[PDB]
Amino acid sequence: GGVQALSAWTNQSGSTLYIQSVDPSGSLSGYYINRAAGYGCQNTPYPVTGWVYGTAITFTVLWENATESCNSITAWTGFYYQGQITTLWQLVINGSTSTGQIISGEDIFKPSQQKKSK
Amino acid sequence: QGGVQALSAWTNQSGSTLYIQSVDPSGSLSGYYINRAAGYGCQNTPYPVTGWVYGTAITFTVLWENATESCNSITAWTGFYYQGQITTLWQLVINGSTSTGQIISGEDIFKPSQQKKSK
Amino acid sequence: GGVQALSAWTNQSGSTLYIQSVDPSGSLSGYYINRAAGYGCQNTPYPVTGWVYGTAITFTVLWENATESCNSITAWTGFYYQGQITTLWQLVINGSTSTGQIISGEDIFKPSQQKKSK
Amino acid sequence: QGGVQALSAWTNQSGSTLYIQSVDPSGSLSGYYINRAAGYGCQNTPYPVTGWVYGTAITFTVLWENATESCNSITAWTGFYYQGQITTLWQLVINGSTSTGQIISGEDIFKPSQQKKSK
Amino acid sequence: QGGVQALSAWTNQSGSTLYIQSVDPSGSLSGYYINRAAGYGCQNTPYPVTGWVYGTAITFTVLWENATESCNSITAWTGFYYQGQITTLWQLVINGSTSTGQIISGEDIFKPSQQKKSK
Amino acid sequence: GGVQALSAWTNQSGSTLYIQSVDPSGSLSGYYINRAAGYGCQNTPYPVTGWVYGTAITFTVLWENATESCNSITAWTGFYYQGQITTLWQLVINGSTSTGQIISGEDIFKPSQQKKSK
Ligand SMILES: O=C(O)CCCC[C@@H]1SC[C@@H]2NC(=O)N[C@@H]21
Ligand SMILES: O=C(O)CCCC[C@@H]1SC[C@@H]2NC(=O)N[C@@H]21
Ligand SMILES: O=C(O)CCCC[C@@H]1SC[C@@H]2NC(=O)N[C@@H]21
Ligand SMILES: O=C(O)CCCC[C@@H]1SC[C@@H]2NC(=O)N[C@@H]21
Ligand SMILES: O=C(O)CCCC[C@@H]1SC[C@@H]2NC(=O)N[C@@H]21
Ligand SMILES: O=C(O)CCCC[C@@H]1SC[C@@H]2NC(=O)N[C@@H]21
Repeated sequence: GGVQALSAWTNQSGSTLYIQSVDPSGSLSGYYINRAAGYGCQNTPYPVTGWVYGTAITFTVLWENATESCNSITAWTGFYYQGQITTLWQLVINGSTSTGQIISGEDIFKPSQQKKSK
Repeated sequence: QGGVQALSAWTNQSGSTLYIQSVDPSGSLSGYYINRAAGYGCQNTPYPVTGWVYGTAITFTVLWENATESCNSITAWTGFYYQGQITTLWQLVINGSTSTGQIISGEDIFKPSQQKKSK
Repeated sequence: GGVQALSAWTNQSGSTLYIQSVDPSGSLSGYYINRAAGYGCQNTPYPVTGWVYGTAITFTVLWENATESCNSITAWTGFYYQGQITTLWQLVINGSTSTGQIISGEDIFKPSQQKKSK
Repeated sequence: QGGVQALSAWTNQSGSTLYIQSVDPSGSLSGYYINRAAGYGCQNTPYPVTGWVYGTAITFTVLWENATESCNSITAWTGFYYQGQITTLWQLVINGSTSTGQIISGEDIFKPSQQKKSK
Repeated sequence: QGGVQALSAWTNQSGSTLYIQSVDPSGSLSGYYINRAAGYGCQNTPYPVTGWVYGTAITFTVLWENATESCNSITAWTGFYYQGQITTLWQLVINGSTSTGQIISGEDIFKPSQQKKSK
Repeated sequence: GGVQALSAWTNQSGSTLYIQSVDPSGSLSGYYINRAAGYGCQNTPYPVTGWVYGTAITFTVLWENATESCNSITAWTGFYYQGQITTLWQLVINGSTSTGQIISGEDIFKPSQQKKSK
């Protein structure tokens, strides 16, 4: 447990980051399920791009999937430290007109370990 | 326009959903499957899809390995868009198999889901 | 000899799968030469996408290259076992209207080993 | 057309420039940052950008590691195109950090640069 | 339209063929080469092409390594589409070379092949 | 020091190749800064694609970035030998009409090593 290729992280509001691939250049690829009260784009998967560099991570999701659109983007900035990813996020809405319309917060993502099945 | 687009979602009768994110010019298909089918591994979490669109023809395959749950298998669907529906035959192979007889068969019919473009 | 990145497999009807790349996520990339009596899209290369997971493999080719089109897609499902990939395939034709128009069969791909030259 | 295009370059007030090479259909953004900001590591060499465009919304993040100079950090900008300008808030995390308080904040306003299509 | 397209095939006078699968918006070229040139390694099997289109300008390079046969070399062509033809100069480098004098030169002229869109 | 993923090479005319990624198939990805007297498309980054195979390398840049266009492509062919990449390059201009309009030359790229900072 650093920040692995094929890891799953769940924040305090129930949402989950599926990192499926971190290539050698540090480039990240995954998808996000939002379960956060009061927000759109819940319960379906959206694509994640970002970067990893040691314990440092950025990732950003576009809120336009096949089932639902919220005309917005989020970008987390954060770090892996003692079994958690602690992040600060910023959310722009399309058509915004000042940095005052940008919404801010903090998510602490705790891991979930890989079950085997069938 | 109608048919198999980028940014289209399709739910089968077992309640599972194919999220098509992207179709290249190439034909290349990329997306997520969420499995919600009674009796199976790997439900309620999303898994990567690769495949191919060609008018109404479509293949797409899912690797059952994400970071919350793995099922040591791959499914490949093969099908066509016909009447506001995608009609597929699927085959499912389990890691370690030694006989084609161990490859499992089914049929899924995917109907378009409700795009709710609002916050 | 598992199912390798950079391997070449030739079925009973003479056709050949060139797997050039299997990334760590298991995602497969290659190209197919069809030599199967009675079929279109013979003797030129078509692109392959698929997945590998242990000895389990899917791959699918679109039958539209630069020289020739057959308005169809094939998808194999199969497994590596004692120096062979044994597969069942299904072929849709664009504009199909029932699952009865879908053609089925079995290919056993045997390997070929890498010659050095110049 | 105007707005956030493929093949558009944007210089902030510290004199740094975002080179946008490609926006997919997807929304996906790919490009280069050259940092020219007084006081920082990793100036005058280009670094990879990933991110996202959505009308006037835009995120983009830079990994400060190319082969001439590395700074053991990532920056993520978040912003919008408004009046022939992209207005961003950035956050910067250093490898090894243990407190959100160590994440650093700023604001960049990027104005379009001069495209000189000639040899 | 005519010129260097996606989904275009081009055979040179030695009988070899460039299969262009995809040109991005970017300019990026992706495809297969089959070498059919008397006297060489690596014939009759397909090899990956990367490169670049820019109106009538075009580079494209082939790595001579697929799973049936490898030749420990790379070829890079450089050329232009002019009169229903692509006219190229190629350079070929062998792994292990120590002198530019060991880089080999030729000229290929590729004429469009016959697209037979039927089953 | 072979030809690495994450290496930087600077030729005799001051230009620099940033190789950020060489995948296992040998496929190369990077970007070029031109500092060569008498040429367009100086001082900004252009995208590189190519191939590596032992000490053999090809790479090609399209001269169309966000800030400046020169309606041209270059392709180097060359090899790594005793801490240098020695190359021969060929430059086509869009709309060229004979192989006589194609410009030729030789670049010897010497390495630069990775500084740490902040
Ligand atoms: O409502 C929207 O515009 C799209 C969904 C936003 C969800 C936000 S992103 C930051 C925070 N973290 C979550 O897990 N959900 C919310
Ligand atoms: O190996 C497993 O059990 C997990 C994947 C199985 C889900 C199958 S795939 C075909 C069928 N159609 C669905 O919607 N789900 C099941
Ligand atoms: O005729 C077509 O529609 C396109 C070519 C189909 C070739 C099929 S795919 C399954 C089988 N395996 C081969 O090697 N060739 C045939
Ligand atoms: O870690 C470092 O010092 C190197 C990168 C810092 C450059 C920063 S990122 C945000 C700010 N805006 C710029 O244009 N450059 C600085
Ligand atoms: O190293 C080898 O011998 C295999 C590749 C050589 C094929 C060359 S590349 C340039 C020339 N043009 C062709 O059509 N084929 C040859
Ligand atoms: O002027 C142009 O058409 C675009 C820039 C060309 C620069 C050439 S490419 C070969 C040579 N090597 C360099 O470093 N610069 C020149």
